[PDB]
Amino acid sequence: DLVQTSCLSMIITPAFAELKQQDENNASRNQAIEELEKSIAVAEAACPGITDKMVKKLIEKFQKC
Amino acid sequence: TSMVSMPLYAVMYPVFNELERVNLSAAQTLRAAFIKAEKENPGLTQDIIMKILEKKSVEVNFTESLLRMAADDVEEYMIERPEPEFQDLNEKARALKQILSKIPDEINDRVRFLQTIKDIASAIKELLDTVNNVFKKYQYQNRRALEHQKKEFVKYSKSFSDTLKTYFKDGKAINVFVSANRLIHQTNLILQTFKTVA
Repeated sequence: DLVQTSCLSMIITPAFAELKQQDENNASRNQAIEELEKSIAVAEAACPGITDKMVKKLIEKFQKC
Repeated sequence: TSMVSMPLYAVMYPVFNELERVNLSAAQTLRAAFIKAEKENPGLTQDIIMKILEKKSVEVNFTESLLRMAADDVEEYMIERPEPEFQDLNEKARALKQILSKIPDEINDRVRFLQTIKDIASAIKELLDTVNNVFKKYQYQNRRALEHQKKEFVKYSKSFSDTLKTYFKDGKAINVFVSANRLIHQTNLILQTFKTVA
């Protein structure tokens, strides 16, 4: 792999695609997921690294217990 | 404010608060977006958290972890008012949630767990007594909401008791953890109702 990690493309996109596949013909759910991913991209453009920090803090809460 | 939406408030809100220290705008953008998605499809925030944990190889039970964090982030739930009656409500709420949060550690120690069950019943009684006192003190403001929340609490407490009884037969701990989280959620909803009495 060597070159290139982008928390949004690395973790969020595939996670959200997998989320949709838990219930594929759910229009309202898939729309909700799509809107949220778009807003995460807006936040990431305003503060590079913020998504990574969100995921880290999320994980930390569960590891610490 | 439904049960299924609990993880938004219990897990994500504290994360957003911490992100506010990095960048206020970005944090609020994430906050508003998670709130909107949860409103559109209750249960989504839970699914998202579990999926992210899986992608990061964090091998934990979500229900149990939620319960263990029940005493955390006190400022998100407490009534921010100085009068003794609100302090008393806060303290009764905190005591209940603290005892419940220790179930995952205590449940495998039978002697200790028997004591935990008695401490829970005592803490429930004292919370409900305080709730009724403050309700009367403020002249039955927020009446419909508080009567409904009190009714659901009593229902959830009976259901928690039934779950303990079953646990003594079948040893399936997860069911106790689910039922305990429900009581935590209902405690928080009652606290929230007292935020708007005057």
